[PDB]
Amino acid sequence: GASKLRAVLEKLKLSRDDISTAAGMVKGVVDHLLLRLKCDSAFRGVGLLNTGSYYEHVKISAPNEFDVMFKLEVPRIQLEEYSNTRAYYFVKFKNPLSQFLEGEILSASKMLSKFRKIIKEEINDIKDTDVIMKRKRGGSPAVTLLISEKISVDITLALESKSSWPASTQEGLRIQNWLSAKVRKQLRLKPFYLVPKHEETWRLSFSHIEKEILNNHGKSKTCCENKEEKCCRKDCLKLMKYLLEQLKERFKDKKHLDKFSSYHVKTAFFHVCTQNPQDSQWDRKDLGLCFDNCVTYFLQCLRTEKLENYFIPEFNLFSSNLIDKRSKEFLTKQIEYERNNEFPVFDE
Ligand SMILES: CCCc1cc(=O)n2nc(NCc3cc(-c4ccncc4)ccc3Cl)nc2[nH]1
Ligand SMILES: [Zn+2]
Repeated sequence: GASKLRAVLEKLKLSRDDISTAAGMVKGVVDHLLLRLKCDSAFRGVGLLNTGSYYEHVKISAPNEFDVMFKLEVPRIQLEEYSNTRAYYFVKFKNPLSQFLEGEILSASKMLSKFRKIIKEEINDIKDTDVIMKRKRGGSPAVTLLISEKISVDITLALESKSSWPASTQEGLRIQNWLSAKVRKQLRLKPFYLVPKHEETWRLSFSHIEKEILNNHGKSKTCCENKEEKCCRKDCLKLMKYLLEQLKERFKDKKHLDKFSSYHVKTAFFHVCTQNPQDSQWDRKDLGLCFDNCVTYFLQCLRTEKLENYFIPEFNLFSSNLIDKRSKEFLTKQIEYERNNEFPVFDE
């Protein structure tokens, strides 16, 4: 019941000071890397993007894995969609990145190739810390570093565009009944970001918007600022991420749930905030019912084989192109069992 979930949340708090130390280790390495990068002409205007709850730039993703985004101010960007994918684009210009231009197009692989070299150079140069360097399979996390042989950080290069959001997002960010039309208009005036994921295509990124709507998450502007308005939205997201983490830990050898990530969990959770816009639907005292709402919607997404991207609704995260049908059935079976029996996975 709800007291079992509160105990899970209390136990997760116990690792708060360990996560803070690990994040501080990441911050020191990133800040060193930021210094060098600003010496290269192509990356002269690089800075850290405000995406996480540690300082402002280190984003927790899993127990000992962090995410960091370097933003690059790039003006006069023109986008051309790569064939009805809605998510992927070529980058044009109507400048420092001239070396990576092939025709009128900006090569993500050439820009990404130099980025890696500089970081790989500077990782070796100064070692008052044990820092190594991996290449994760997908190029969306551009570089992965391993600090003290425990902490891993994904570093992502992103182009910053101050232009109006692409037309594929016109029907996304469906927050009007929850956070208001005024807030939706404000958010869409902010920049958007382009990260090199696979041709030489770029994918849109809204990491800065996720942080904003997580930390300013109520219908009431004073949600969670006083004892009378304590909701459980953040705790429900934490429990959902931890549920997936704990289930994945049971299949270390086979990696049966390898295709599922906290990105999927977060997407479903923000759809549930859309569906349940009132702060009274997230009363802290209703933790058990609210968590059930989140789990039940996730199950529905698994069974209908459909999880819409929060910003580009025509992009289905759960299409069989991306996640095998049998993988979705397997996770459906695991979660359905956990829900029907009060989440034994959380038992001590
Ligand atoms: C606030 C809700 C969660 C969220 C945060 C965020 O920063 N973003 N950024 C986009 N961009 C659009 C997009 C992203 C991905 C993706 C695939 C894999 N890892 C990352 C992103 C795949 C397809 C598409 Cl269309 N969506 C989101 N959702
Ligand atoms: Zn709140």
